[PDB]
Amino acid sequence: EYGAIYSVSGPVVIAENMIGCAMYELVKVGHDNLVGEVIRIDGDKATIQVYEETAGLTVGDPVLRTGKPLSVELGPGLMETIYDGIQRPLKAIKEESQSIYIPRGIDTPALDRTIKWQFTPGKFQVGDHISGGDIYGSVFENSLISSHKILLPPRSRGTITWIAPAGEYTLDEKILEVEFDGKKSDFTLYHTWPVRVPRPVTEKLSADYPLLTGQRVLDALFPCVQGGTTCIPGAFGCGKTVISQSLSKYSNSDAIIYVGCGERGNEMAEVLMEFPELYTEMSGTKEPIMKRTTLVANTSNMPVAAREASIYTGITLAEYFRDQGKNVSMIADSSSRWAEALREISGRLGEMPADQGFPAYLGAKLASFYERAGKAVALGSPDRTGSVSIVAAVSPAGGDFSDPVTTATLGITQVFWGLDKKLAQRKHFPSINTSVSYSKYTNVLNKFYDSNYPEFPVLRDRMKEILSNAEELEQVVQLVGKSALSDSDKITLDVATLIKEDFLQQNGYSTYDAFCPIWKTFDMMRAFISYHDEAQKAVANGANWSKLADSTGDVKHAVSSSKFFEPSRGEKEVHGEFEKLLSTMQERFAESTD
Amino acid sequence: AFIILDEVIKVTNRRVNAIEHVIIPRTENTIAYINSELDELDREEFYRLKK
Amino acid sequence: FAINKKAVEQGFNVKPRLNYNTVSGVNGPLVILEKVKFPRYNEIVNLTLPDGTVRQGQVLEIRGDRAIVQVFEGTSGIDVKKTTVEFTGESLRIPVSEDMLGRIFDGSGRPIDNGPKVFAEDYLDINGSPINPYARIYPEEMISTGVSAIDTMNSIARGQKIPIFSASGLPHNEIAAQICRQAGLVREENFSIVFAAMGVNLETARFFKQDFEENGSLERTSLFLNLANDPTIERIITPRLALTTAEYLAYQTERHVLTILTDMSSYADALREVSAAREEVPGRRGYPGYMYTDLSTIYERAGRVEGRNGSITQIPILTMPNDDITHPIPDLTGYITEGQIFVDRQLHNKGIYPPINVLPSLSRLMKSAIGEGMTRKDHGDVSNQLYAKYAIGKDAAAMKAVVGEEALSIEDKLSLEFLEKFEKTFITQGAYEDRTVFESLDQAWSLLRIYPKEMLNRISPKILDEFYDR
Repeated sequence: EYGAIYSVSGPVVIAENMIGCAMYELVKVGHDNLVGEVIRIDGDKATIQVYEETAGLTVGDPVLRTGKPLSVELGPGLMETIYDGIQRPLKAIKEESQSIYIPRGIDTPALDRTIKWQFTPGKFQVGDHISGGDIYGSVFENSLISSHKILLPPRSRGTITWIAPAGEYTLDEKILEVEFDGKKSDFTLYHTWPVRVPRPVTEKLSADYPLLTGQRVLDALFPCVQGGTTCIPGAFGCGKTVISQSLSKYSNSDAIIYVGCGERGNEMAEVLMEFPELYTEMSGTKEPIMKRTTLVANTSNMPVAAREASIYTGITLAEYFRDQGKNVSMIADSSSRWAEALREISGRLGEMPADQGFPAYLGAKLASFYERAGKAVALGSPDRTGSVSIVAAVSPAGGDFSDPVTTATLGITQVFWGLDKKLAQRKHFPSINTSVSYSKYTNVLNKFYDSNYPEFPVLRDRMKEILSNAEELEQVVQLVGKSALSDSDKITLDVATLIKEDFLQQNGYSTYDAFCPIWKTFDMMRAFISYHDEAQKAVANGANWSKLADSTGDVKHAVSSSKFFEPSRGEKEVHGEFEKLLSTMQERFAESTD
Repeated sequence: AFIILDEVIKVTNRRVNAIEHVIIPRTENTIAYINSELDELDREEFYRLKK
Repeated sequence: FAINKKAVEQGFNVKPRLNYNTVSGVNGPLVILEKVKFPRYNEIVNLTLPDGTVRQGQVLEIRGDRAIVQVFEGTSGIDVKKTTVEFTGESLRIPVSEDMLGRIFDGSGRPIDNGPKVFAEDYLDINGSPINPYARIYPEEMISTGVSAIDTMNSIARGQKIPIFSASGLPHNEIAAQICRQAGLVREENFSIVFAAMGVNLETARFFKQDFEENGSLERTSLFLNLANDPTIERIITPRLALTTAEYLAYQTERHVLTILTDMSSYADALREVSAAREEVPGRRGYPGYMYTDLSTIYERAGRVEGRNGSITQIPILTMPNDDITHPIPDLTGYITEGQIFVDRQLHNKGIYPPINVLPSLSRLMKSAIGEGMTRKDHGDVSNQLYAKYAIGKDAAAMKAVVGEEALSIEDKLSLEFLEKFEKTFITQGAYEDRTVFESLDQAWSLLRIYPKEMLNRISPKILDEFYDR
């Protein structure tokens, strides 16, 4: 029934008279009912990790039980709002308290219980047979998402006995009754689910559709498939925020769940007041982005424990949205903070450490977490399809790539986007180390490419070899000089610099340089390769490249400035412009070289 | 003889300058890094034995 | 009135406190009690050594009916038969009031200026509480520090948290003094200062005091001094008191505070010191694992809020041990703070003051800071071009020193000349030489004209057409 506190140590609390307690069962402690999570059980006593500040607690305080694990409430209204690490709305807290801090022990419902939804029944009628995962009506949620499907929670099945009619309801109404052996079933517009148990699914699949990001280098050399995973190391100066924001903004996902585990916090306000005026035209037009997102914010200042449950909540919400058949795409902010929290809890608990003080099960935990991602087919009768594509962002301590967390992640993920520091210092803002960074979905994407752009794969390797040769010649020229350099080597170096300055630079502030469609990059890199090939052909035919380059002149400037073309002009007008530029460049090389 | 001596001395002098200004710093920084890592390992080993 | 009064009517609530005499253990900086009645985690106790002196401390652990008290001012001389521990029954708190301005306090916050005890307006827990992000607004206004190296390529916004990396034996103190002396806005003078120094030599303290005296600003600031001779454990308290006072002033009086911590390295050292006293798991270089969270707690009191017109700004000073960025202290500090200003040795060795380099410096809030209503559109592009040309000049100088002058293309020599002129004139400025953004940028334009117009890449054609000609 009740238990008394027996010992306290910062975030860990040990109670007694706790006999019926299970493991990982949720519990409320203190006179303010702080939330906890039992971890280890030893006779009467059971260790508890606390999810809030523990100051002023006194021995003898009553301890309660709930008998159910941690869970998050799904259903309509989840979206367009901001939640803390343990599923508490934040605007409601501030409004109700009229304060600026977070009052410890404050409780509010996960979803608004006052508003009403214009519900519509599905396609099932009394006397039919249903199983977990079948839709029984849609709900209007937003202009951007007209249909917010409601579902029968898994592990619940039977035959419907009574259903509600069309109309306006609050999510407390019991709109469906399921007749199993008994009539003990009622279902409102929402339900719950334990976070640590991944949602079921009919079966997984192979992802073969690129996840467009709007970044030239990312889309060109290290494509990311819609359904895979990635990793983005850094050195606290690489400015990885830019790519995260850009992909959260201009990607082609139906929904996105930004989650902040140990962030600077101010970025949350930045995104909060920045998104509300940035429109997307995926459906209809002009719909502001903020009607397409859900934020799980947990600043580094707030308690350590919540950094654990934050990512679980985010991934569970992503899975829920996927189950509706919408290709959601979650993105983390800092995985290293989660590992730090786990290490701190382990160390305080007083247990033997592992590599660099971390526990031993962190690798297994990371693998299990990452495994949840992947395209799949929903569980139900309508046979809808969805997908999830998480994008983590590790942050090492010394800025290198040898700490245990990064090594563990690289063994799990399948796309690696390393970020250099010096390139960022040079303001080459999309500073990606093109030497170590690698992708793995290259071969599979050929099925899409041949249908859409047959020549792209050969050209990417063309540029890759060009860059590799330039990097191989740089050290020799540095240690010796241009004295022992042939014309072809100088051509290679010049084109490598041209690429590094034009095809690899970007800035998400210029209107034209904020989002590069696939076709634009395709044509631009096509033009680059053609220019280099014509130069090589001419020099092979015979001419002093020092003389040839000055005559070539304006065409180099034209190819450099090609990126200035306004994206989304016609999608074919730009194609004609690229065709004309290529033709005139070829004519120039035909004559200027002569 | 003048031409040959000139080119030889130029080559050798530039090579010496390159060695002095590149190699030694590059290797000694790595030396320091390796020393730091090998000092780091023993710390956690000692912590574990103490535990 | 009545609203305020109701918040204070509970003062007349006298409550007797019981003092035990069962000290039954001691080792290191920790003291162990026994048979204590209903402990209370993280509260305050007042010891009384047998000679009558009294030291303070707070409980850190609560086993079954026994609290592990932690003492601030060492533990030597503690008796087991005569000492008497006493419990306040509440967490650590301090008085506050607008009258604290112009006063000097020791590490524990008691007055040391021969004045009377603060006539408190109310008490506040030192630790404070977090701020929900939904009630936070990032700033969009630029402060004008007068220092060209800052006010040109690394701007400061009212609400930012910009640390100043540094190395022992450099004039970071003078840079901080100049910044505080020239803390004006681009455009009253409400910039109260809560300077809080811990673990510093006497000369630094006296120099800071005299600098505040000369500018007629002492009557607008408060001082939290904690020299080296003071106990180490007490060190970790001062920044929390300073931040508590700053936030009180900036969120309950609508002031515009400007806090400048110093020597966070000493604070981290004290953390290591009384962290290895216990046997908690070590992080890197023997540092505690949770230093990241602790530093986040210290730093994450910044920015503006929804209702209050007040603001706040942090300029902590770091001391890299051996001039390495990869040291954990600067690593975490950069991970938390929003950009930082850096200092080099060779520039100082070259007699250049302020010896500030810009290649490793960074400031995130520049994007929101710069613009049209506050500066000319060119601002950002000028800075970007300066970065690019400076880096190219640096690499060209290195390569030239390697091989010689024969392979240096004309552009390479131009870059060398640009780098020389930049580092010799653009950065150098006097100890009392102000530079508003307009004149600084106008001077900056002079250096780029050496370059032929066409090569300038990172700058849009409009800026070149409308400004380069003049």
